[PDB]
Amino acid sequence: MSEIKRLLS
Amino acid sequence: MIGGLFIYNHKGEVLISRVYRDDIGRNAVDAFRVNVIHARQQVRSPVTNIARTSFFHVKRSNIWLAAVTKQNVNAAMVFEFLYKMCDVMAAYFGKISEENIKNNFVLIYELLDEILDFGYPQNSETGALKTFITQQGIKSQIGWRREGIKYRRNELFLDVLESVNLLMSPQGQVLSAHVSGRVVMKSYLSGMPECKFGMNDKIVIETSKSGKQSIAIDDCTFHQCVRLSKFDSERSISFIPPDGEFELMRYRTTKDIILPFRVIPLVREVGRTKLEVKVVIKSNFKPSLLAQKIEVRIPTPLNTSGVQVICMKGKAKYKASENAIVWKIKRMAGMKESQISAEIELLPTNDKKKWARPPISMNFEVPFAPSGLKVRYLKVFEPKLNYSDHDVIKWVRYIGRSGIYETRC
Amino acid sequence: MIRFILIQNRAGKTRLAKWYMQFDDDEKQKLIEEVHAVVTVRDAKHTNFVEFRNFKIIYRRYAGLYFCICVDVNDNNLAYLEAIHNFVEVLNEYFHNVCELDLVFNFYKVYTVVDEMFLAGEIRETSQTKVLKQLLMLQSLE
Amino acid sequence: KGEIFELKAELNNEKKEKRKEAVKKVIAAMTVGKDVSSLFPDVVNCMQTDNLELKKLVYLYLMNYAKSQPDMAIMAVNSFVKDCEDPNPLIRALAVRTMGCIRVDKITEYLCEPLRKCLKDEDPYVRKTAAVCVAKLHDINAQMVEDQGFLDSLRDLIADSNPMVVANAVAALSEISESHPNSNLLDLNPQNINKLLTALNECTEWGQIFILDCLSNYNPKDDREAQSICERVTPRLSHANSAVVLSAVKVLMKFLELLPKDSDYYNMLLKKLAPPLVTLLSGEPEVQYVALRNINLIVQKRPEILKQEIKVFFVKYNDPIYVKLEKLDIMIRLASQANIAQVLAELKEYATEVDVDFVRKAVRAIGRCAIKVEQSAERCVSTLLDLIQTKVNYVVQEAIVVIRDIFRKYPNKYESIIATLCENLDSLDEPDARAAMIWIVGEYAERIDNADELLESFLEGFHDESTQVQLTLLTAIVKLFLKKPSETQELVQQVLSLATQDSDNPDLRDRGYIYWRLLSTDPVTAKEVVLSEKPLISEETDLIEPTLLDELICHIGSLASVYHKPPNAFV
Amino acid sequence: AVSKGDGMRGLAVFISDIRNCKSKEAEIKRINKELANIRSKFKGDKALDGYSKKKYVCKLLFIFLLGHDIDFGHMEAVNLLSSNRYTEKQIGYLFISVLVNSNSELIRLINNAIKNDLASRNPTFMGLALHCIANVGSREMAEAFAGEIPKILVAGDTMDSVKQSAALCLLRLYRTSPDLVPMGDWTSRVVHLLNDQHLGVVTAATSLITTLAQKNPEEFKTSVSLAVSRLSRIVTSASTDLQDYTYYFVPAPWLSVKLLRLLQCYPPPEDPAVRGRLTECLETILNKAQEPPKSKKVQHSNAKNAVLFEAISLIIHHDSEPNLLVRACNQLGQFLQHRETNLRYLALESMCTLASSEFSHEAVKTHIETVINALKTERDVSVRQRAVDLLYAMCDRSNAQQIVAEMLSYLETADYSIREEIVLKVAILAEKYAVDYTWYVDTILNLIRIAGDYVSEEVWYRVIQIVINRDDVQGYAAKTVFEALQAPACHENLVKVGGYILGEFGNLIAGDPRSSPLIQFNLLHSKFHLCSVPTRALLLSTYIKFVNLFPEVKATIQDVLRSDSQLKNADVELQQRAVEYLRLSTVASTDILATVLEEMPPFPERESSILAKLKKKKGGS
Repeated sequence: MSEIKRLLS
Repeated sequence: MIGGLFIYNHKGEVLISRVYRDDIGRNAVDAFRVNVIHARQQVRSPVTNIARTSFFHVKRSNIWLAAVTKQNVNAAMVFEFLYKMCDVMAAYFGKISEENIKNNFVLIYELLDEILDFGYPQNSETGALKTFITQQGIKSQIGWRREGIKYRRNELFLDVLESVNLLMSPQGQVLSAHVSGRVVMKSYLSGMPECKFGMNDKIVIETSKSGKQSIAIDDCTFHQCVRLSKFDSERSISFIPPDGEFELMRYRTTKDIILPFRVIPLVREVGRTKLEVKVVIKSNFKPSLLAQKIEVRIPTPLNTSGVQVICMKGKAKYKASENAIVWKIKRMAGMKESQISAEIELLPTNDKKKWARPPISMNFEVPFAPSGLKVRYLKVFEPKLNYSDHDVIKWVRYIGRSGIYETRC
Repeated sequence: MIRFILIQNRAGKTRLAKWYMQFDDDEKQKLIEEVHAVVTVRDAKHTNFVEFRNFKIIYRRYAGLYFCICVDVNDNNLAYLEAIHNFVEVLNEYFHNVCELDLVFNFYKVYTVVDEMFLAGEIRETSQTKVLKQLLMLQSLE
Repeated sequence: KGEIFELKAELNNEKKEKRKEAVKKVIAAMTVGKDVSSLFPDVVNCMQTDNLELKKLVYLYLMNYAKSQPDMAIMAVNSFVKDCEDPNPLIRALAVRTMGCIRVDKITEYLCEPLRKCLKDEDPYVRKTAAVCVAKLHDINAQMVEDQGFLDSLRDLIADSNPMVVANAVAALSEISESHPNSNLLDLNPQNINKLLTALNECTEWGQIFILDCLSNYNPKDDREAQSICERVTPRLSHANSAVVLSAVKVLMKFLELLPKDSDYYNMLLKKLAPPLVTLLSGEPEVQYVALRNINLIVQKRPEILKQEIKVFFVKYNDPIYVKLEKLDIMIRLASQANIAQVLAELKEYATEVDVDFVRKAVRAIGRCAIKVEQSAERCVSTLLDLIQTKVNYVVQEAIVVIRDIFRKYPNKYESIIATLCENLDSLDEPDARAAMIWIVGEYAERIDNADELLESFLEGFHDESTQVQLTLLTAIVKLFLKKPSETQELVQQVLSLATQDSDNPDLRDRGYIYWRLLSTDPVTAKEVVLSEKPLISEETDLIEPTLLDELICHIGSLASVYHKPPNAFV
Repeated sequence: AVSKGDGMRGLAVFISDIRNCKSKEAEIKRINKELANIRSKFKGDKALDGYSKKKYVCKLLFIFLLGHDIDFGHMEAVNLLSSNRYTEKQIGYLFISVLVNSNSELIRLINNAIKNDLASRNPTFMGLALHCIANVGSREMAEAFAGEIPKILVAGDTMDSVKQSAALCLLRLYRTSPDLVPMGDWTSRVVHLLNDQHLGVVTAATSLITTLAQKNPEEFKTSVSLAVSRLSRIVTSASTDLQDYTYYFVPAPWLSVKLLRLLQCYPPPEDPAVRGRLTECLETILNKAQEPPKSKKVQHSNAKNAVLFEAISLIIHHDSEPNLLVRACNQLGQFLQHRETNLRYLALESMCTLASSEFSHEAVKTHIETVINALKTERDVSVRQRAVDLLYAMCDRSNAQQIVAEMLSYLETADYSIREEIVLKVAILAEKYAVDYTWYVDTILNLIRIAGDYVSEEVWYRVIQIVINRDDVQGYAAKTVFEALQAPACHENLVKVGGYILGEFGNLIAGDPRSSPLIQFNLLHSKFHLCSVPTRALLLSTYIKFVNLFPEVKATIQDVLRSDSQLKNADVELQQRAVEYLRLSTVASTDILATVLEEMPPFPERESSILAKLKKKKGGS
């Protein structure tokens, strides 16, 4: 599941 | 008619799914999983009703497969269809294992919508099914005993020895639990006999029972003399027994355990002065049998100064000798309960306690296997002397002991 | 004391696994499946703490990533829930806009961050300023 | 950047060599939970092609998707109707079999005429498809189907040539007639009975089931009609397929209830029915069960059929447990006053063996055999004692109890062996057993001097005992004290004290007082009351209400033959 | 600024090819292909250089971290352990930290590299070793280095980063082989670490000190004086001090939480000056809690509240000065009021704990409103229980009626694991705190009514018990039971309590024809023919008490006992009761009968046996 989404912000 | 069709692997994960009538849904499938596949004390039978929904099922390998209907269908028929649908399935890829089905999602799902329309069976028999199956088809597929032993009469013993462990939450949550298994066979029988050993389900494919803060992983180990040939045909462990006593199979389940006792701990900290505990013990096996040699160890604080209890069954003693109340019941049947109620005077103290209140540990013994195991038959075949399987003396006892059986207080 | 620290995604693919007590592989495995079967089913209307075998799990989601920390039951929940957080806040400094991938293609240095902020079951460094200062002095190392 | 976006490109690429191969991957990731849907349209226009492998691939995409998103389904309509014309009958059938699976009130208008056509298409693989598509449509517009004549159309197909169509028509039709019981959509009049009484000798295996299950609902109202009809299903008593054999038995069983006993035919249809459901026990474990649940019914209603046949129902050491259980219940049912000799021997064995949980079920049976076969009482008590002699605890505890109740049912008559049984007070743990022993020492106390310390030893741990023995012990010690006063002056006191002061089960405490009061104020009546002959205890049910049995001998094939509940207990 | 080196294409590639894979078995294929390539590179003529070793190790490490096992390579990793390059030592250690073995040789080869680095007096290497020791902690190592880790920790010249790790390494060895860790001279000089300049040293020292103190309390009693002096100095100096350790405006929350947990390993500071400052400092932590937030981001709120909860745990643990105990139960009160789920949970835990303090003044009973609410609204079965538990532990005679209500509704809609344990908690609170004894009766036969499956024998014996003693309710009971008995389901446990209650009493409601003597027998007898035996025997006792009381229905009841169903009953117990009662409805004098079925005495207030009393100046009796 789109593993490139930021962990923060 | 046939409103649904489901196929699970040993674990109970759904491999194939086909609904043919709105009646079904997320309902009847967890319904079957956690009620037939994950049966505990319930003795499974081929057709089973669950919530005005009927479930026909058949095991083939270590693979379950079940049709669901909300109607009053022709019962014989759904098995007859279910039989056929497995024959076709083995015509395209032999053993009906979890591997071969993971490999043919297409072939199968397409095979189905052809052997069955709207829940009506549609005659398979691999007749001209090539011209409808537009898809490929990925196939894929000792322990010594002296010669000439002789005996008076022919007996054999079968001890099913299980030590069930548990860590339960006050509220009744199973935080962790496992059965350690062991089927010992004492065999005083003559000749060179090959005997077959049928059991119920409850196991699927070592370390000398050890650990603490360490994780129990399912397993199973057989004896050398064990021919595992037919374990996907119920049990049919076929072996040729060493003489006398030996350890036919050593295992450990962590799934569908029949935890024989619930402990309901009602504490109540009335200031730092006293402390009123009430403890119940709910037995919950069949009523037709007795637990024995029961012990229940309620931990007392370190600043205890006085103790009094009120035992229903049995008698209890305080042992500062080892910091705890020790209740002992001599015996109690299935599906009964009992209660005990302590008041515990506590020296004032300044503090420092923290207590960490250890769990309430139990010690008990029971005429069944908490694994759910059941010895279904054991047939002795000896061709030279040809004595009757029926003239073989046969007794078996189960022995469920308590491991560390702790309920949190 | 922290028993272990997991970092798996919604599918339960482990992507960091510092253990702090001796476990077999067969244990480490069932252990990971369980942390999944438990943390993935909880829906925000529930709380960030769960009984888990004899310990408990502090955990917070970030994108497709669950950050679990397994701890002794008598351990300070809010403390470990913010440890977990500021750990992520150090990763997003090192990697800059960190995401599931940096953590995979860089799995081997993820460990040198973890061990800098946790060691032997206990918290080690808390100061984000110093942990960035060292992580960035290595990396300049041959 | 890819994933689902990348599968959308793979398909559109006009190289139908690339399309074909790319389609394959999309169909794969449905059966792995992945939320497709985003590629719905692109798959739909791959439809426009020739390759039969590629087309039946796209229909898997559609059909296992119109049963999930029937709304985002009906947008492909013009393309499904197209294939309803297409020459290749496979893609003709395919367009119908999927079209009907779109359960939405909106499709009642589109599908109307293309189905009207495939309903009399040349190819039977299209006509079989259409037939069940009628039912698939009466589900989402029961009126519409009765209207557009498809009702009369299905009535046609029953006279159709190739049975694979006749089969599906007969089924779709009975599935409607059921949903409308009163409307008489089947009707079945004495002339159109011969109509379908003929396709029953073809219609593939399935479909013969569908037919027989329709004849069940018919009722000849005429002795000579039932006779000539029965003799026209008689052969179907072989067709492997237990669901035909059963279904044929269902019919015959309700027709044979016509003509009392004359015309050898009744005598004969009885002797005809035995072999077929006997050889039904020779199928798979699951089908043996279903036959058993149905013979359990049958031998209740018509004992005469499976009379000599008891040997068949004997247990085989490897029968699955649920067949063992249903076999036992049937042996009991056939246990004749002229074979218990053989039956008991068999039960004797079962108790000897290793399936513990069935060993219990086995010895209760020996009791149930004494109830059933009145004259055998003795040999039952014989073998029960033999089993006891094994000192095998699971066995004793179950036998002492059956004895207890064999006593209570026939005289005392066995005061002899009593003094013996008091050799096993060793391991009587299970409450139900003690409660039997303790009671036998109670009655029959005048035949065991032991009684004193027999009951005493029990009394030593009374507040720990079963609320059941607690109560049976109180009734026992008092019995003693009216039989041997003096020998027992202290006992009665300790009991009454303990039931009265010590026990806090209010019901016990009551009986505590009741006895104490009765004894101490009117002993000449206390003996009158608590002793005195109880009558001979009468068993329980045994059979089934004669009216409900009848109701489910009617349903002999169905689930309601397995569960014995009538159809109203599941819907 | 210095440069920045790092990277390793081959790895990134083995990953992309692998995170690729058109299947979960191509994944399995590409592994055997790299596993076959990596072997036969070690397994060759020329040893490779540092870069290629490093890289092929790392690739194995990854395949392991997939699920596959690895039967080789450990030797190539121990090569790396010796290199002069950080990145090569890093990979060697990571590899041997993750995959370990019983191989008596490697075990001592590694103990050697580890030996060296520890010796190199180079900090980056010293660390790598201290960390390998701490991640592995094998008995083997404990034996080789248990000796030197203290030596390091306390030495004056040791780097702060190494001091940190040294302490946390030693703590693993003390949990590993408590034997191998003595209690030498370093003790007083580890305690001294609490005053170290570097805060991260204090944080490491404090974990070590807290786990040692728990079995060597006397050796470390020196740490209380300090943990106080520092926790004092921390929660004072604002945001500009303790620069680096301030997190979202909360100065060193973690260190603060560790010093407070450390003070809990001890009693209140023995010295009045110290006990003074610690109590001033807590006066302050609570002060700042109530002040208007320096920010609102969840992070600040969470750090402040981790430090707050722990200083409250230290207050409850000490149990002294009521003042601080009341404050804390007022803050815990505010958390429950504040909309949330994490605080609502933690507050209810802490408050439920404060319940067992004996100088709070019971300040807990002040929030009955706030927490009865919490239970009422909050979904999340976890918070819902922690609230119910708090109400059980603060029930007195006054809010008892209050709570028993709220609990009767949480039972209506609870999981099944909860039913029986709630039934008991309610039974207790009623039979214990009841003033109005019709409310006890009322309460109990609610649980019976709807949630009946879960009322044990004890519970329903005891109302019957209680109704026989107390008279002011034998009327109300006879009435109330007759009306509940009117529903068509009604659990079997009602038919039990009811039949008995109408056998003894109920002659005292047979006036009003609403509930005539004949109306009652008809009522019980409809429930007869479908109750367990024990309930049918209990009914039979009841039938005959009626023959006594209401000679009008003697006619009727008589041939209910006379019909086969009873006289030929297949159960022994049922057939006795039947024959006996019928016989004596016939033979007995109308006088003698009334005597036999007189009103049954009150129930003996069963009493405790004393398991242990303070005798010869000590616990056991």
